[PDB]
Amino acid sequence: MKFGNFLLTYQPPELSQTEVMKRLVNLGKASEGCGFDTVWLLEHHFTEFGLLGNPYVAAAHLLGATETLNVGTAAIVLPTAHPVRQAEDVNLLDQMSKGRFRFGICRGLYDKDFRVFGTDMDNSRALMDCWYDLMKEGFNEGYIAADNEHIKFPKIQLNPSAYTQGGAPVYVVAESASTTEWAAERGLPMILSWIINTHEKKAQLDLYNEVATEHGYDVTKIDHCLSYITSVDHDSNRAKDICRNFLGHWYDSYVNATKIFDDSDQTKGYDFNKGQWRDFVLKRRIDYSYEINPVGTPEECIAIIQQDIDATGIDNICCGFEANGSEEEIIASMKLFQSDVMPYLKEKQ
Amino acid sequence: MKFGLFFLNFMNSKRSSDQVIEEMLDTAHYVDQLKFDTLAVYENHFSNNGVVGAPLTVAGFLLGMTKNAKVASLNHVITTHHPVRVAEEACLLDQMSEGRFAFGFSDCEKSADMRFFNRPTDSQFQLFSECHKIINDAFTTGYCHPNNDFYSFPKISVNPHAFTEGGPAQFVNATSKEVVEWAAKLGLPLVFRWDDSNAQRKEYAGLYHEVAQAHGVDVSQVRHKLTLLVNQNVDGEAARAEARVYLEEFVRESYSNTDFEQKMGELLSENAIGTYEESTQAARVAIECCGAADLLMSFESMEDKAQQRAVIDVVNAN
Ligand SMILES: Cc1cc2nc3c(=O)[nH]c(=O)nc-3n(C[C@H](O)[C@H](O)[C@H](O)COP(=O)(O)O)c2cc1C
Repeated sequence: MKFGNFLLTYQPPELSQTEVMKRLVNLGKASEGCGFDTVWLLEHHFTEFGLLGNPYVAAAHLLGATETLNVGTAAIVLPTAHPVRQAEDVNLLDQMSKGRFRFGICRGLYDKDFRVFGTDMDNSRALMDCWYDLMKEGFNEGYIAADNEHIKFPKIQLNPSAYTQGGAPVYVVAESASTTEWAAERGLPMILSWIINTHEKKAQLDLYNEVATEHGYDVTKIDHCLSYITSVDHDSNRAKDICRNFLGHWYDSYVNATKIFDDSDQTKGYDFNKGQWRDFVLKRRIDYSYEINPVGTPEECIAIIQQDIDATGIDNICCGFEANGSEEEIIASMKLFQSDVMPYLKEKQ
Repeated sequence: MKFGLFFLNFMNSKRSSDQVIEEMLDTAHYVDQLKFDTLAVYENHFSNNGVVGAPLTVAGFLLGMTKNAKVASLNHVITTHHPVRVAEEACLLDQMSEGRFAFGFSDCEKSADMRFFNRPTDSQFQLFSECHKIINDAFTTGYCHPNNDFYSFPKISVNPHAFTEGGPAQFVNATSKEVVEWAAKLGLPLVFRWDDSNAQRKEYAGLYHEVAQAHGVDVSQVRHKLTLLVNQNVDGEAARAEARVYLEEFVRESYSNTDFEQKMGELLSENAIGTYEESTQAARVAIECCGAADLLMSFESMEDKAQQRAVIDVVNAN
């Protein structure tokens, strides 16, 4: 059983940006001591929903300060940055950490990113798809060239080479059937949402496995992750209150981030990304989600997670603890998860 | 004078990119308890002459593994890059290290890189200025809001806000008279480059001082930097032969339009290369020409690691 720690770098209104940044640093360093193998970093721009916009650079820092700890992105917003620059960053992380970087990717949730960085959210799926091929071509061959509909550039030598054969291991944040299939066609592990239930998780997996098997992948050796909002407390109802209050704030912060440019001048500057635009546009609250998350007593946490393991065969459990209050109360929540939940989870029979 | 190290991270057929990155990390670890004050990282793309294209990412790693040295980008190329990414990253580094990052930046030196990243060469200098303007607005206020021909998007908080009031300390690569003048008017420190001639670096130093005077900018407390290569061997002819081989592809890549032998000869006599005596004398001359208050040195052309450390120690000691 592997354990991950999710770090959101969420800014509650009573904390300063400096204090939130110190907590990222500290919580990353505390993680190994609490029995976590991996720290996963979320990307977000411009708003308090999350203050870390560059997980490659924050991963560099934590990997630099550590030896055996793995650090991953959950997730890089793939489309909003140049695929060759990102390949350089991944290889560098891969080289410097000697193989401890985990490369989680998504299409991106917020238009504001596409707006500022100058690319098209309506095209996010095709960009994620194309950027992935170019990166993996660089990881595999040591060179990348593009002559397509989305982007074109001459062949270049990609520096440095990949430490890990085929590049650092890729994970896909996926929660549509189409992103599931995309990941499956590639044999790539998914990081599953903490807002869906066991039945939904199992159905997403069954879908994945169908396509993955057709390609010849061993579906039993793929490092899929269950992700979780987590609040372990001997007082069950206090854990639920803490998480219910947090999920309300974070959801409001998600909403605010979707509306940030709501009444603004839509004028774009120079188009450095010409092939990336499409002519046309494309054609839910989480207040009760603590019920389907390990929020409650250790025993209750054990049962929710074992139920997910038993339905999916996943043995990589990634938990977010930042709903839990001060740095001290987050660490204490991690420590109680470590002592009273970790040792009692078992792999699917 | 403060003294530091920089990393070019050149590779070749027997010295893989894997190997040189490992070398740099070991070197960072070695010098961190010494009196060198800065570790600086060179940016290069698509060739053997530098395997680091993302000096801010490398900076994060170095900062995570070290405790004493400041860590700098040497020449982060802003002209080809999104300035929101740059500002975000440099502020993140500022914040994660609590103020141990210094932001060295550069205009683009290869037009091939401009084309690669679709930045028009006809307007390279105004693009550079606008990129720096956005980065500096973000460093100084936490916000930016461009409305120009290069970048136009709504007002944004650039997160995280800098840990250091005013943002991380900045310096700019002395790459053209136009850039040198721009910097002088802003009161920004320069880095002079190891691969420029002494005459060139002197010309830039003088231009700077004069533009500053003409404009009423107090530059009396501006600390310029110089970079130099160091290769010291009691066999001085061996030091020159080793640096020759190390430098050859570079001179062919970056000075293709200039005479090979004359330029090689100049790099070898003007850099801190040769016997200890020859080496330190070239350093004195190089500093006198440009007026740099801080010296950054690369020792990487010395292939024998134990020899390299011995020269780092001797240099540290005086
Ligand atoms: C663990 C996890 C991490 C996520 N990280 C990010 C992120 O860093 N940036 C972002 O814009 N969205 C993030 N999201 C949302 C995804 O971008 C996306 O909306 C969705 O969950 C799955 O993508 P799909 O629509 O391709 O299926 C995250 C979701 C989860 C469950």
